[PDB]
Amino acid sequence: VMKTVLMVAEKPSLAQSIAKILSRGSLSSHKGLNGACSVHEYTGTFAGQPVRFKMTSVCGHVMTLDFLGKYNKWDKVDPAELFSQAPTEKKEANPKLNMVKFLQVEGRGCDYIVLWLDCDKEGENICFEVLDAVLPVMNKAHGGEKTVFRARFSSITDTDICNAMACLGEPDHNEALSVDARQELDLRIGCAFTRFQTKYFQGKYGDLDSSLISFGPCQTPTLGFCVERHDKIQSFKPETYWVLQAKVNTDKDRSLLLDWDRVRVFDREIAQMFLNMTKLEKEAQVEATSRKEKAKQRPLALNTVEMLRVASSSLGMGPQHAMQTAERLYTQGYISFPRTETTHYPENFDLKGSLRQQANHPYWADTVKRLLAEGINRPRKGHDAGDHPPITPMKSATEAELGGDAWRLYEYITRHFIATVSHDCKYLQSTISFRIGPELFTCSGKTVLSPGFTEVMPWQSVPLEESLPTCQRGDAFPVGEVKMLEKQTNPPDYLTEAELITLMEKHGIGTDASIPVHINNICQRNYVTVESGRRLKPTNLGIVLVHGYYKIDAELVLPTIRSAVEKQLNLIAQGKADYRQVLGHTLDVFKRKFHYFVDSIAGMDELMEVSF
Amino acid sequence: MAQVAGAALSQAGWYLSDEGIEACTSSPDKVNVNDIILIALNTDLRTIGKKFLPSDINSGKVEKLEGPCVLQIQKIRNVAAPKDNEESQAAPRMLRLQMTDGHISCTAVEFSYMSKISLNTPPGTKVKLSGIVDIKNGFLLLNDSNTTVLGGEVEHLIEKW
RNA sequence: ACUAAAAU
Ligand SMILES: [Mn+2]
Ligand SMILES: [Mn+2]
Repeated sequence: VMKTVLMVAEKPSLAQSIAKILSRGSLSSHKGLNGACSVHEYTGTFAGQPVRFKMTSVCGHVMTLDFLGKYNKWDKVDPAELFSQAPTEKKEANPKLNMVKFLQVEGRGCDYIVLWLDCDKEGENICFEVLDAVLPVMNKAHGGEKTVFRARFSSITDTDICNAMACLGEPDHNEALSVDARQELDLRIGCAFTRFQTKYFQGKYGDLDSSLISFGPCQTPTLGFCVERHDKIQSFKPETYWVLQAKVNTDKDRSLLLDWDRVRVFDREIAQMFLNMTKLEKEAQVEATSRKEKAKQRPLALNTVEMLRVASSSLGMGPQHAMQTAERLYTQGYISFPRTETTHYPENFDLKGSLRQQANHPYWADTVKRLLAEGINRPRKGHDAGDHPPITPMKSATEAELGGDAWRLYEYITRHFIATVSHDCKYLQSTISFRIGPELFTCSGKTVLSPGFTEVMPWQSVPLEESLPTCQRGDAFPVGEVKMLEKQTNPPDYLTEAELITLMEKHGIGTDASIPVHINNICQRNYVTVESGRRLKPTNLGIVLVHGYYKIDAELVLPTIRSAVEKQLNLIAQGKADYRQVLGHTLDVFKRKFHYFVDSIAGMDELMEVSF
Repeated sequence: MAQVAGAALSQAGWYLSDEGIEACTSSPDKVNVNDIILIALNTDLRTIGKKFLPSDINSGKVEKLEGPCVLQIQKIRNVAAPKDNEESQAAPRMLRLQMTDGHISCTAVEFSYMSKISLNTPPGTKVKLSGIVDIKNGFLLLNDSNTTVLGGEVEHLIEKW
């Protein structure tokens, strides 16, 4: 009687793909108790012996952390005791999917478990929740033989999956502890501060009766970024600067506008001196004729952050709307996983096949055919985070199929994919240096020689401008007029969604799957408003909250604190510290901060008294 | 001890007064020309020296400045960058020096990059002008050829932040 | 009715 090996994946699609690859096409499908996760059975060999294989799915986190008992009711608790007094338990996530019962009825007699879960911290946490759900119901492992395995993989290619199955390992318990510590920290701090603020403000100001004033280790800095930008806008004093432009003529027809090397003179008298020192001259000489070949460099692979940035900038989508559209595309099978964190293609990827699947679309059929004929250019080397393969098209589509926003996102994704395997845009930049009196001027222009990926991303295109005249050193030209232009320093504008996403990526605030959620949350809590151009304008609520936080304890808003706490969490993820020690040493610090905040709330009170 | 010392100061470039020269530490039978200069680089020209620039440099009538002179820097501002970011890569550096002989203030503008005067140069630093120096409107053109920084600290605070 | 992340 052969044994059974139970394999678990983070997604039904991932489980189906892995089971198909490892089955060599011999797969049997059944539907489980939940109705979404499926069970795939196939015969094979695991440890030098015949054995059945039962591959199944877990839809994300099995369990979610929450307070147990009365402490989940706001009217019968003091938020101050949410820190070191309220017990916390992992109850469930999506209880309509009886995931614990499904795992128990699937692993009733399984002798081995192989965790084909995502290779990240959240993946390891679900590994251990699957383990403490299935290990009680597995058959006893007599002897020293190991009964738990983990598979490390990045791509869903045949040979990658096969070799990952060949070389198996053991789960890391410290990473699960790191995730659990992060969850406890976030839950306790956020729920304590939000409960206090909501119960306080709703009791004094009537205009916030139905509002939810929420504080969090990831949305408060997000609001702080926009509030800081608004502060810069409101505290900007324009300055007046003068620029000299000289217009020369060469071929009796073309007039060249010459730019000043000593640009942006900020003193009227100095600018007038330069004008009086130049305009009395009717001849300009040529000194430098630089004709240098350069190349505009092709894009990397598409990660979720870049996709959200481009969707917010050019496609006119919100981050959450873009995430929903990408998820719909992925479920329908047109796009790869849209929550990827990697800009590097796998070393073993069917780039040629993916391009060949796009060889019958009128927008880029010619470009794809020429690229396949001349051979693809190797994609740029990027960063391999070991999370997921980058967002790539997987099936052909047309406006008649998707329609609207889904079609636009698919078009951008496939154009980016064609561009990342195309040639660089080679352009010659010609600069001519002129001497007028004792002062210098320069004229620069660009002429394309090989459009490259410009053919498939027309918008990353070098502008078409007339080539600079062929004048060598010592040639004299007549200058029509030299004029001084008065200009003012424009004020910066409110943060765009792309810039906010860039700032969140830079400062470590949020993740690949939480940036749209955080932006939508700060928009929905009426902290910021989305104006024209996807600009985030802070509201009076956001301004008063962030300014009062600065007055009381700015360390609750500063972006660096999330990174510092993450560093102390990796301290125990690497085993160099203790889970309980770090948990307590952060909780007590934040408890002292919360008590100081409660004792010093008069700052925000008097700051909000004027504006409600 | 007086006339020959004044001749030495004139040859060096300084055009102080007799009271200022005797104010610069000149211990009898001790030091003649080096230590007086050494302390002059560290003492206020406004309180020590005599006028030698023309009457109306800023007016515009003056077209050239002749003779090797020495002046005191009072303020240095980057006129190619805004006040909020006094240092920036948007425009080439261009410093609007304010210079004094102790009686009359004048303004100097830098054409060529001068790796001897920066925004970190302390006020009171002495600049020696050599040869003919052009003035265009009210501004003295300064380059690497006609300017030499002689250093010096005149006991001035930070005057910043 | 919170905080943060995984999932369709
Ligand atoms: Mn995952
Ligand atoms: Mn991630």
